[PDB]
Amino acid sequence: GSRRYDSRTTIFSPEGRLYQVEYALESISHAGTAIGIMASDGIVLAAERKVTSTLLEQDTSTEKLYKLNDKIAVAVAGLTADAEILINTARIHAQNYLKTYNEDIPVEILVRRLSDIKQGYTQHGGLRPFGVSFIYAGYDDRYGYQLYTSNPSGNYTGWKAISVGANTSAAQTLLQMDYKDDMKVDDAIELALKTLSKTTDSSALTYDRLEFATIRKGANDGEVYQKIFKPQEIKDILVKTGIT
Amino acid sequence: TGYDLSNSVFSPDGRNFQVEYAVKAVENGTTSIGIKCNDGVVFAVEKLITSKLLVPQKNVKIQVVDRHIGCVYSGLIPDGRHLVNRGREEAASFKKLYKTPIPIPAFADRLGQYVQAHTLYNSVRPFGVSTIFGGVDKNGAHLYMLEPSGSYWGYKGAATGKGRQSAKAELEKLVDHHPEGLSAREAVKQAAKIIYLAHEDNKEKDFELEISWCSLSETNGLHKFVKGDLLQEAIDFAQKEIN
Amino acid sequence: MTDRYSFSLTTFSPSGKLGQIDYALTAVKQGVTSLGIKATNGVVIATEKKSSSPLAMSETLSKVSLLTPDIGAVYSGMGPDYRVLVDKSRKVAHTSYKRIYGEYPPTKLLVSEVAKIMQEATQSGGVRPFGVSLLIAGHDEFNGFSLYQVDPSGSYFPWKATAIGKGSVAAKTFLEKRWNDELELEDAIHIALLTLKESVEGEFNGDTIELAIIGDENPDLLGYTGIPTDKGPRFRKLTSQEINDRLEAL
Amino acid sequence: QFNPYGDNGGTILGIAGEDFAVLAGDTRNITDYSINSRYEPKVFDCGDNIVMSANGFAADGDALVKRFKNSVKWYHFDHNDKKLSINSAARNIQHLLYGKRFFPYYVHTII
Amino acid sequence: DRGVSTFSPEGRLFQVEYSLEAIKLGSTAIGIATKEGVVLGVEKRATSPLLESDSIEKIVEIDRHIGCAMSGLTADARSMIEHARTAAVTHNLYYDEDINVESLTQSVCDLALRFGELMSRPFGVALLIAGHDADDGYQLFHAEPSGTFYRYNAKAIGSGSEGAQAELLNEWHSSLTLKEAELLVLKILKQVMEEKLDENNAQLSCITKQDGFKIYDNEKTAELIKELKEKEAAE
Amino acid sequence: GYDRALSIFSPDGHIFQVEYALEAVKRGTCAVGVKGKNCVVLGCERRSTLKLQDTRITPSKVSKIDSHVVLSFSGLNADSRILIEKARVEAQSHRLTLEDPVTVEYLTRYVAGVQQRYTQSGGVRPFGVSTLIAGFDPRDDEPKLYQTEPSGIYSSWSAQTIGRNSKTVREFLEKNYDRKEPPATVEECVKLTVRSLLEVVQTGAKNIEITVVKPDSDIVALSSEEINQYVTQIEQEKQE
Amino acid sequence: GYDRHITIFSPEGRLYQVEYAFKATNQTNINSLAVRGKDCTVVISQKKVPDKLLDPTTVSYIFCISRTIGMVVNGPIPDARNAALRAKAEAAEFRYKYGYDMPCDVLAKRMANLSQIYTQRAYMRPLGVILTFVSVDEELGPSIYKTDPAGYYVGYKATATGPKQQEITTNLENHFKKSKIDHINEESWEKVVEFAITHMIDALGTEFSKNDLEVGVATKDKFFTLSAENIEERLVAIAEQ
Amino acid sequence: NNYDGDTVTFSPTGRLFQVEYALEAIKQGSVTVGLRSNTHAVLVALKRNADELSSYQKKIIKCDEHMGLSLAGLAPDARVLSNYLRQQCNYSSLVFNRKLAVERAGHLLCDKAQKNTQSYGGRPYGVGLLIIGYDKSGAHLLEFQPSGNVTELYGTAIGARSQGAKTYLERTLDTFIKIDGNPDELIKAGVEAISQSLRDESLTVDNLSIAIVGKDTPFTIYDGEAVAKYI
Amino acid sequence: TQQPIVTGTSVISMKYDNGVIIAADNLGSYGSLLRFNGVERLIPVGDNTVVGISGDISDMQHIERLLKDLVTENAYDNPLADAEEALEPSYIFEYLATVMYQRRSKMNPLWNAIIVAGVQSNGDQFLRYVNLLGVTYSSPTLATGFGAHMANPLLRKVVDRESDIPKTTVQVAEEAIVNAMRVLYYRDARSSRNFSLAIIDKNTGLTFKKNLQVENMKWDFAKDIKGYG
Ligand SMILES: [Cl-]
Ligand SMILES: [Mg+2]
Repeated sequence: GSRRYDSRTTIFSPEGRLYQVEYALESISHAGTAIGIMASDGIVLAAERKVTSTLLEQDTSTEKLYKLNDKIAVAVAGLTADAEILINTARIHAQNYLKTYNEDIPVEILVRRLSDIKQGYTQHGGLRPFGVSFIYAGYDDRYGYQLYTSNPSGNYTGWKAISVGANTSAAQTLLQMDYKDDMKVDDAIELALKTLSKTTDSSALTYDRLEFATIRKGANDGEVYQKIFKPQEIKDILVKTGIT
Repeated sequence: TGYDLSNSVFSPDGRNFQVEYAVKAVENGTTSIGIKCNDGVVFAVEKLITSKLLVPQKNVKIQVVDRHIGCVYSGLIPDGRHLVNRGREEAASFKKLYKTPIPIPAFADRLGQYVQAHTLYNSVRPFGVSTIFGGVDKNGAHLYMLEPSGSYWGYKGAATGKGRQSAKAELEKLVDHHPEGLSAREAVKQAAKIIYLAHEDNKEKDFELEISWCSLSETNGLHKFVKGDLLQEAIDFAQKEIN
Repeated sequence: MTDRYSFSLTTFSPSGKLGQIDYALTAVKQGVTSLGIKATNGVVIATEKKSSSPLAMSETLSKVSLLTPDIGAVYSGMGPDYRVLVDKSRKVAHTSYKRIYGEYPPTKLLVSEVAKIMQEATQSGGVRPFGVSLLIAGHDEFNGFSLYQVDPSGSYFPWKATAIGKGSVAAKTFLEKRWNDELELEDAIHIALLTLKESVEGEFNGDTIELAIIGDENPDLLGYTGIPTDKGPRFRKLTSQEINDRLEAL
Repeated sequence: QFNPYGDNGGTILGIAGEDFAVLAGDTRNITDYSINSRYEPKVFDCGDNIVMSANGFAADGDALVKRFKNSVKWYHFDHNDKKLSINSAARNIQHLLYGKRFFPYYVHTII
Repeated sequence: DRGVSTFSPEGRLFQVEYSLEAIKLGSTAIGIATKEGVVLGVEKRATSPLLESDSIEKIVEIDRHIGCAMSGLTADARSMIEHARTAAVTHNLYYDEDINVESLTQSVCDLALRFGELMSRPFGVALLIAGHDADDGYQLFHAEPSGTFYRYNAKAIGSGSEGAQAELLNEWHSSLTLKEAELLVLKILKQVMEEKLDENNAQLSCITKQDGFKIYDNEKTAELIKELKEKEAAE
Repeated sequence: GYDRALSIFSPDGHIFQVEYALEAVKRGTCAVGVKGKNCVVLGCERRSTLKLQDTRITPSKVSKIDSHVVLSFSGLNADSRILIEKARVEAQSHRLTLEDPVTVEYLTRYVAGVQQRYTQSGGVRPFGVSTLIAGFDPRDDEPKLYQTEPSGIYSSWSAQTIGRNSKTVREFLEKNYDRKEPPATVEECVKLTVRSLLEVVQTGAKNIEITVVKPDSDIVALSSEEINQYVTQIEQEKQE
Repeated sequence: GYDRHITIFSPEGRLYQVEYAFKATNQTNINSLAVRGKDCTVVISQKKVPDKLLDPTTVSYIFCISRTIGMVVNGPIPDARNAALRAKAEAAEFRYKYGYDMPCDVLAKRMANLSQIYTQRAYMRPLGVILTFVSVDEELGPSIYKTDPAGYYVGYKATATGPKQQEITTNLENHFKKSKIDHINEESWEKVVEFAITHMIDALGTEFSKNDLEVGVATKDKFFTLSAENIEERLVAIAEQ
Repeated sequence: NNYDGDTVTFSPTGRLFQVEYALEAIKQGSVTVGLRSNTHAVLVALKRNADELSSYQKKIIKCDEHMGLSLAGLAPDARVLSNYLRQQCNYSSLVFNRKLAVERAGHLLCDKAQKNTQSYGGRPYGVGLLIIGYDKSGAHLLEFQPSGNVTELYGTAIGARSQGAKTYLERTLDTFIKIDGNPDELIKAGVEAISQSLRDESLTVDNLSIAIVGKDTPFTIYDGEAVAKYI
Repeated sequence: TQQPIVTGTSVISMKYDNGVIIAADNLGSYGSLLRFNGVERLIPVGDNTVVGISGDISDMQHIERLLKDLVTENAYDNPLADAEEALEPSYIFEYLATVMYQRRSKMNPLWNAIIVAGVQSNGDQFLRYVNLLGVTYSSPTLATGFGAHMANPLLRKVVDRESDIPKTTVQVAEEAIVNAMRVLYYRDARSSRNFSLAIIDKNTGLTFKKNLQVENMKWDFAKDIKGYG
């Protein structure tokens, strides 16, 4: 019957590894690099679009950075379509929590939920896992500014600075060298761009190949603003930091 | 290769090898025949006597559907029974909704579609039987034969099982020598002969003859078994023709 | 019976490739060339009507399809897969949007819904991916004119202009030289016809070319008068004659 | 409106002696002011030296007795032909009756 | 691959036969039936000295009149015990009586072949079910993952079974006392065990009509081990 | 639904998927449990391959199941969350119906039962997780420490370790832990637990986590500096 | 090599099971032809009764789907009858839901969509048949729409299907190149059947008796099949000029 | 070979190997004999023990007051099929106040076994059954094979070494069919028949299992000292 | 739950020495309207059973189709369908009784009162009643509806207890039934003159009489009756 054709996507190897999770991670290593850096007064999310064209409409394009609610955003590395399925689930989960408790969802609770969904695809159902890694940048009034990552295994961890996608080994070494705890957002912007500029497989880092976003308490008084940077605003921050 | 390991897989020829393998089970079975006569149909079958311990006349092979349709088959006997059970459900639902008993061509397609459905998926096995069936309806007598593929046609005469080539030749003679037609009583006699002649392919063990018929004049369009004096008369006629 | 294929038929290979998606893209590569160009005041989508037999009436086969009054689609790859996607895309525009908000979806969100359907054929049990790439052109009040490509994986990208299928690599180079941000719709149609001539072997006329625009509102195609705010569809398929007129000024 | 119950009349009587027991019942079956039958047995031998009667609505009574007789049969199959003791039969009947707690068998039962 | 419910060319179910191999790897369990009671005994087999051995529960109560000992993948036994306890109690609810030991065993064994593509595989554990009822007296059954159960006057399962069963062949007679049976289990366990037998790495239990199913204290078993040592040194 | 039997027997009587789940446990960071006379301590390894981590928000290795019981683990992190959630739900369900918090044995038995179920259910793989469950039963001052594994077997331990290089730290505990006289104080128990991890860990900096559980829902996690003082005192005595 | 057993993509972007279903199409060794008149649509098909024991009246690959729609099949009879029953059901359901007779081209699309599903879903195999639907549609007039195992369909001026389709196709192509019109300019359906038979004779190079052919005719508001004697009258008229 | 992985696959010669492998489980099972006259029908079954401490596995199961069977092969499958027969016999009694005909009981067993041979996931039954009964058309004996094939017979045997008992019955056919109104002589003939299949071992008091059903005889099983009379 | 619409009135029956007799009129009433004058309410099953039905006619026609299907089903794989394994009255009754009780227990009854009359294999007379509630009973005489109140008293004067059955001939029994049918025509407002009568005898088999009429009616005394006081 049908058993003949079943790949068995949810089994252990003899070494105790999940084949499909490992191979999904291999897929993600070829995706554009995404970086998250957390500062005292905010969080930066930077990400490199993959080998673009001059005929791609950039100002209406979004492949890397997505808004989950007013306080939480994600950077994507992997299959964009897979990410959008999860993103829409996460957006609903945030709204379900808001409806129930009349408070914005804490960042970790949203991350745990999405990570649990990913975990399920590794343990049951016989389906392939999602080929997506997320960087979550968010704020709540318990822990303040938070950076997390999740990967196809459904495991998640918290970070002061982190990369996903291509050249994470090289990127994580550069971040580990220049990152300090008393760092500010403007410095973290510069660090994120300098790291991408050195790790990129492209010849030079330009505005048309980048997506950029900040989460600042640079919002008038006791509140948090999300800024998804426009193409012209990425061009300006590249000149300001001295990369172009 | 590997195209013959799973049902419903087209080979590079455009063939379903699993259906063709089911035909081999049919060819391995005992001989069964059908003859279309002037106002009805006659069915007959070869039953191999494996042992003296078999109770004579008890292990009945021919099956009635509704009250007007006979069914006989060669191959895997349980598969035939399963198909007849379905046929009985189909004939029951038809009569429930439409009042009239199911017409024979209508009934033929019901079996045909069901057998064909068992060539569409790898989760099921094809039927290991060719089924000869028919009876009398409002438009007269009808004889059908249905294969493992789901294929069926109407017949003047039909035969399947191990002695089918022998039987087919004998049936073809009857068609040529009787263009005007054959009477029901004649067809019972001829059916006996053809099974006896087809028994040369299964000559090791002796056998038991079993005949049934539906005729407008002789059975009022109902399916009945040939019994007693009329069965013995047909055996005597058959035994006289082989000697 | 029962569908006993409850498991994925698209899986990651050791190298991180999703085999079935790659193979679907190969099927798209073999397909006939289609393109899209965006102007300041419109969008054009075009493809060759590769007729399988001259006895076939190629007008009865529509490669360029209306999805909503302001959104159109064309494809390269497996035609039957496209046809069912158009049916599903038309329906999802109503069920998940018009029946809720009382208006047709914007181009980017309908694309998003089509993408979702294509993604699910890449992960759900007992199915293969769709063997098509779509080019979806459309207009909506707040986003203006737009053009999107959708691949077998479910990934989608916006384009100023692009081409998919057989001679896409050569066609995209041709479009890069001709495209600017000051093109009027007629200029974009002219460029579309020039680009498409390169990939066509045989006859090149209004009967062998299928071309549609997303442009001005067509009140003449609405079917009724009396409501000032309803001004008609922006999707219009060009006629055989309308194509041939622009082939003389070529 | 349809009334699923009825009253078939009748009277039954059980008396336990020192080493015996009797279960008696009249043989008259009725509806309203009519006699249906002058001899319709109401007390039944159910096997294992147990006698039973379910008096009231005769349809429900016949149903219950039939199901209990069946319960004795399956007790034998499931427990190596063990004799069903009277106390065990009594507990088994409670569950048969309570299984229809929200649409009861309209009868008074005596074994 | 191949079906889970597949027959071998010899007419055996592959998965059932393989589960029997898992039971051979399990720790030894012995049962002996007498007219004075049925004794059940097990090898605990702690993997490390830091493991608190009294938490090793390989002898288990099903009802007051039925005990059970296990050998093999003992985690698989938990749902079997749960079902047995439920069946015993449920029958008492329905019939105001104790359930027959055979009927209880049969109910457990009905689970065994409910696997396919229900649970995904057979149980990897064998059970010795011991008990008393009024009809057939003191009984000992051996419940397998095949769904088959045999009654036994005495039986050993687990890694030392064929050596123990040969010893039970010689030693069992129809006049054995309960005390004689307790020593006999201890003797045969001591024979087949890797480590030296004491009150912390072996456990005794019994079922009598009067007192029902009892797991023996470590102090009580310790005395019976000392009684065994002396009577073997006596000749 | 997906029904495929992933956990099955092999000709030699082994269930490979359960055994390969144990190999995932072997890969996981080391976890250790030691019970004193009036406490239980849970030690856990943190691999220092990951710096630039935010330790405030990163999932901690020891999880409270109720106010009186804790659970640590070795193996797949994502898998452990599913067991922790189920255990937490069952803990509140038990309070709701029995009007008493779970015993440590009951909670262990429940978690182990879940692990077992995933070894003979269609369409599912076993949990790649072994757990150490520790605490005190309600109104009881006797310490409790249990272990579970992917197969679903469970048992009680005076002291136990699981995960990578657990063979080494079990070796240490087997010679250093006396049953007749367990660590009488919190200090002695924490010291022996840190000592056992120092056989395997690398640096004694942010690589050791310690959680002390005392009777009557008294659970506290030690900080970096508090643990660093134990690390300092151990090596100064060792220089001799 | 399990990409050849089920309907998943091969490395070349191909569906081998679909391709092999196309090969099953010619297993009957029967050729069909369809043409359009002014007022009618005619479909002819070869009839072969190899066994003398067969009842020749029951041997048929032309089906009456609805009152207006007819269907000829090229492929094995079980799959043919499968498609037929379904098409009949779909046509009846359409009329019930939408209050008018299902158009030929809409039924073709529906059956084509069903065929598409078998090329995408693994558990269902394709049917090894090519379905040629014919009618005189109330909006579009004389109509020929043909469906295949890939889920492809299109309208036709005329068409041919079978082992020798190419010979018939080119014969028809050459005729329509001369006349420069999309149909047979003829008043009566009788003469359109005579055209269809004549051009099949020319293309195949074989003569036909009354029992060697099978004919279906679609007019306004009915589709019907010709008897052997109706065909005989047709053959007599051909031979007399 | 390549065609024995599951029950849904015919071999190139039209064989169903999983069914044939299930048939093999019967041949490994212990011998059991069935025979009948016009008045009575008898089952005789050689029970098998695991060892000298173990009991002898029961071979005969009662289905109704007028019907029952003996088994050879997988005993749990016999329990499943006999339970199904018990239910069908019972349905016939409760609904139609009618004792289920033995022939119709065979037909039901055939159809139940068939469904397991044509569907994916399942497996064939691994047991053969000899059903005896007395109904409105007198005494009956049936032989069930898990292929689905059910056969009505005067006498038969199944299990290991069953060919010896089957040959004996084939010789004795004319004698034992005439044993009317004498239950003891019919059992004697069954015990003498099963003796032709013994090697090394002989019929002891806890080895032998006999059942009988007849004209004024409910289906009853004899074990232990109740069969010492026939040893 | 429904209400009966088109209805059939009394069915009456009794035992006699060698068999049973059953009868019922040929009317289908639509309330007070005597709508359908050619309705057969005695339905034979084989040559040994007659099922007489009163109450809702649509439900009767359903039961008629169930019995027709029961004969068909019994003949399947049954070489003795016309002999030892033919349908018995007791089988046909029990089946109906099961259905009637099941249908009342789903609160969707077949709105009928049924009498199954026949002769068994061993020659024993069979006569038993079942209704919409699943209530069953047997008696030497049985009747439904008005018949219960008027026919039974007359029929019980012939066969009062079991011991009167061997003493009652078929001539005496038929006479009693025909007189009862006349009494019901005098006194039941929903009855008709035309009726059917069936005899099932252990020797002479099943005799089915159609188009019988109530005759020898006394009306002459009406001419003398004047006013109301
Ligand atoms: Cl559709
Ligand atoms: Mg398919």
